[PDB]
Amino acid sequence: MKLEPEAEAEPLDFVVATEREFEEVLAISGGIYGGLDYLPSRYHSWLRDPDRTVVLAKRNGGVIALESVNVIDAGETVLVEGLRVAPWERGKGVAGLLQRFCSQLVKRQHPGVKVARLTRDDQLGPRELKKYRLITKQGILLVRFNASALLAGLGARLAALRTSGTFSPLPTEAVSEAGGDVARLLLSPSVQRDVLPGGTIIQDWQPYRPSESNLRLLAAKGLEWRVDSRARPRVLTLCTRPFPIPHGGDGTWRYLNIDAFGSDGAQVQSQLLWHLQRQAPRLVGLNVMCQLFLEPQLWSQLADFCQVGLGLELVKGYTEQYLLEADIHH
Ligand SMILES: CC(C)(COP(=O)(O)OP(=O)(O)OC[C@H]1O[C@@H](n2cnc3c(N)ncnc32)[C@H](O)[C@@H]1OP(=O)(O)O)[C@@H](O)C(=O)NCCC(=O)NCCS
Ligand SMILES: CCCCCCCCCCCCCC(=O)N[C@@H](Cc1cnc[nH]1)C(=O)O
Repeated sequence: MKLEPEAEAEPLDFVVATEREFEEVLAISGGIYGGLDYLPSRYHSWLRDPDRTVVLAKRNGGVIALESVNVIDAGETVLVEGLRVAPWERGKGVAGLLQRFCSQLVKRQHPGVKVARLTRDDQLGPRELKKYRLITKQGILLVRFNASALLAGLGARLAALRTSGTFSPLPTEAVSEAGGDVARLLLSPSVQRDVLPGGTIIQDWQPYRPSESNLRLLAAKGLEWRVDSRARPRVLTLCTRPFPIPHGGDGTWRYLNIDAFGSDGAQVQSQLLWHLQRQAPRLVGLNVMCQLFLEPQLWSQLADFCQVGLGLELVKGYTEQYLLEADIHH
């Protein structure tokens, strides 16, 4: 005897998101990432991405879940983002059904995609470690501060650290994307082997293989870069322009994401400081969640520098960003 497919009293309808559903999507997104959800600020931009499909699950005509798929890596990879189910619909298998629908959609619409990729900060259990390959992992440092408070006291803090011999910023070098410097770094095999984590660029949780096609995607985002030495690169940092996040409920918070690649902690310190100096003036009057992704063995050094040296508040303890990959057809 076979198992008969059983019907649901209220079947799910899967549809492509439009701008009209924005408010219903916010209504399912309360509390996500403790207020660091990017989707409020990014939803409308997602609707314009030519290789992205944003899928909504609906029950009785109302949105109850969302998942985005975006084809990258010259057609070989689908990046899965934003998976969420309304709190009043969780624990029923909705995320599973949505994932199953998006898997069918990708295979139908993008038959050349070979792998799925995603980033994830929850601990990998047996089931998870069985289904995915771990490409790489970065440590996550999350600190917060009032930008005007940082601006007022930073100079004096730096002077105290210099006078005491505790810290003086090491020289860093300019990186111009328009002038070709980013391509020279990211298309270098030695940079890919020795600097990038798992040979991968991670930018604001989004993984990219280091290729010309992906560099075009990065160049449209207005990133800022810094390096220790263009001639002999060992530490490369990438700052994503800050954007509003729902934390605090009051509109005063911005999210500043910095990805750091390489093993020299002193250079990560000096480059972090450079990015903070570049970004903080435009953030006067606002509050900042600053999240730095870096090689794990540097976390403690950077946490101390941020807290004690720079007077920023540590939001939480150590966690990790996992980059995971699975074959599409198994
Ligand atoms: C994560 C989230 C989307 C799950 O939605 P859900 O409908 O409750 O998940 P399901 O009921 O289908 O599955 C529950 C369990 O099944 C397990 N599971 C195993 N395989 C699964 C699969 N293919 N699909 C779904 N769940 C699976 C998971 O371990 C999951 O664990 P959990 O109870 O801790 O969530 C939901 O908790 C949420 O919206 N969180 C806020 C946003 C967020 O954190 N998203 C994840 C970012 S990577
Ligand atoms: C389903 C299609 C077939 C492929 C099979 C793979 C299934 C993967 C399921 C879900 C993966 C989770 C994706 C996600 O949500 N990543 C976070 C990262 C993040 C950003 N800021 C904080 N965290 C995000 O984009 O929000």
